[PDB]
Amino acid sequence: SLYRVLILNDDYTPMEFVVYVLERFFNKSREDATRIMLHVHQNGVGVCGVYTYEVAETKVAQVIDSARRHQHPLQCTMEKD
Repeated sequence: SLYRVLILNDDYTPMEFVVYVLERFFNKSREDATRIMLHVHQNGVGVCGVYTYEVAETKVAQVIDSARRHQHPLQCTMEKD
């Protein structure tokens, strides 16, 4: 059973940081990171990647840790895929 990692839109986190997160933690190409960031901006939520449960939890935690240490409120969660 695999799990999708999601990021949520907000009106505080810079677009460029979201792209950075997608490239750093989810192995996204520049183009794919840009498109996912924009999809989240437009739709409120988007999929970052799909992993086993414990790896998805790891990615969520790494994103939250990174975001808060960069002074951004970016929300990240996971759901069964």
